[PDB]
Amino acid sequence: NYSERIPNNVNLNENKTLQRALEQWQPSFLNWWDDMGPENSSNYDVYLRTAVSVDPKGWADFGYVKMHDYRWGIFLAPQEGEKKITFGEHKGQDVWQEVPGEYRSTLRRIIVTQGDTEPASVEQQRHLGLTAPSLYDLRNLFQVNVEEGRHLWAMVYLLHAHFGRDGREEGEALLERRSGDEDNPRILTAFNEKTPDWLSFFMFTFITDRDGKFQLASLAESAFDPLARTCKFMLTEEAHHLFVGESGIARVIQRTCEVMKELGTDDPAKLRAAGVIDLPTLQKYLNFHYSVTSDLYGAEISSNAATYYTNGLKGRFEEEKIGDDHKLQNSEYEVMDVAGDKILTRHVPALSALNERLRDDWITDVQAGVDRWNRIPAKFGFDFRFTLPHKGFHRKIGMFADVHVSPDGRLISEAEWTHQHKNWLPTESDRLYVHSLMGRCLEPGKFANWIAAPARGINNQPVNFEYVRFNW
Ligand SMILES: CC(C)(COP(=O)(O)OP(=O)(O)OC[C@H]1O[C@@H](n2cnc3c(N)ncnc32)[C@H](O)[C@@H]1OP(=O)(O)O)[C@@H](O)C(=O)NCCC(=O)NCCSC(=O)c1ccccc1
Ligand SMILES: [Cl-]
Ligand SMILES: [Cl-]
Ligand SMILES: [Fe+3]
Ligand SMILES: [Fe+3]
Repeated sequence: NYSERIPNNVNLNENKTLQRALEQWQPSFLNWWDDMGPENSSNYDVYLRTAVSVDPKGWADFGYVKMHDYRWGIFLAPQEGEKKITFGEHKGQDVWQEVPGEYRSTLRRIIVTQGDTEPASVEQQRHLGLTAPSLYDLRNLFQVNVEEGRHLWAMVYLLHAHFGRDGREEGEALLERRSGDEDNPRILTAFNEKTPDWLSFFMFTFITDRDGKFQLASLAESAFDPLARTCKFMLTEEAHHLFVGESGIARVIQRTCEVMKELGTDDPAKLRAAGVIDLPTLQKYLNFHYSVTSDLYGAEISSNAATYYTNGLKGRFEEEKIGDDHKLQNSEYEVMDVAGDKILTRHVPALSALNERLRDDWITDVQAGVDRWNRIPAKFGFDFRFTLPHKGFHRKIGMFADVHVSPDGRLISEAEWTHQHKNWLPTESDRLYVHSLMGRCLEPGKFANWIAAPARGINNQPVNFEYVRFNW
């Protein structure tokens, strides 16, 4: 009987039924945010960006707000006159403003899946704030959290506007599942794991948000133009999430590098006696997050992924730049093949291999970031370089699900895996050591010993700016 205004650029107030249904959902979102959102944050004033438009020349306001009061809203890319579908059997036909009946349940399931990862990530990350290495980093965490939240609103809008009764019902159930719960877990495995320390947070935003970039880019070409327009704008916001992850780790590497030079050493035990995260341990964290995330792209060879492209529901990454016929009935793609005791390659029909193409696009983007990290050790004259493990290492989805592959690409026995994987994935004692460094640091402009200062602040504010005010 008091209803918050929902900001949007979709003219929500013109469609009273849709406005009332979303208002009916809002209090439940707020209840979920208060219980599963960032712990103890109810009174904090945080310096945050809030979307107020979709102009690529200034679409966000920056100012202090309490997160429970954050102005979540619905923002789609601008509609385009007579926009056409650009791939699949529907190529050249007009885009859709409502979902065709034959595609309803598939498109709904895609949209639900995407929506579910959003509150999941917040649930995984809600305790991080208590051990934040700086007010800068606490603010970045919170910004990622409020945006995760807006991405739930984004999908819930679509479910209500375009999927009828079950759409409403999906929206409620999106707040009823919980990451790691035994009875109602979240949908994807990776979104039921713990994010137990800030090193994992930075790797998750560097690597796992990037799956989000590539899935969202694929949906941004959807023939279902309301979904396309939603996803286009989500990609604009997700770029900052990828920067938090990439620069986080860069900053850890820098610090470790600094201490290697100052102590004149390489010895991990001496480096840990100084409270830095040694580069080989970092490499295991990269191995873990990379491999686990890679599974999210799905089976390398897939009939479903074929139908999603042919039917026009999900494009390829940067579909419009690709120089083929955008239908693919006579196209090929090269994938791996487990060939007895060897890993070989083989060509398969392109339509059947779309999940592998998207995985490969994602690998290339991760490698470009890893190349940028490796400038730091090079700067210092150190030999160490970060690498990506072979794509079959530590997989549970697809052709490698049942075998073991070492980071360097060898098929290995079950016993070689049990005795060697400690060199490749974080051990219990690695995880304990990383955890022992996680002390909160909250005075303006001070940074915990395990991570260097960032290059600049946020929204032209200084590095020492009071980015969270606590009202203790
Ligand atoms: C492409 C996927 C990912 C998977 O497609 P599907 O069709 O479901 O699966 P396939 O194409 O692999 O199916 C091939 C076949 O393999 C079968 N199979 C066997 N075992 C399994 C098994 N154990 N598990 C699964 N499948 C298994 C399967 O049944 C099928 O069998 P048949 O061939 O019929 O015999 C789809 O979910 C999609 O487009 N999602 C939308 C985008 C999305 O995910 N967005 C989230 C991005 S993150 C982000 O936003 C964010 C990040 C950080 C913070 C916040 C946010
Ligand atoms: Cl569904
Ligand atoms: Cl074996
Ligand atoms: Fe997101
Ligand atoms: Fe994100």
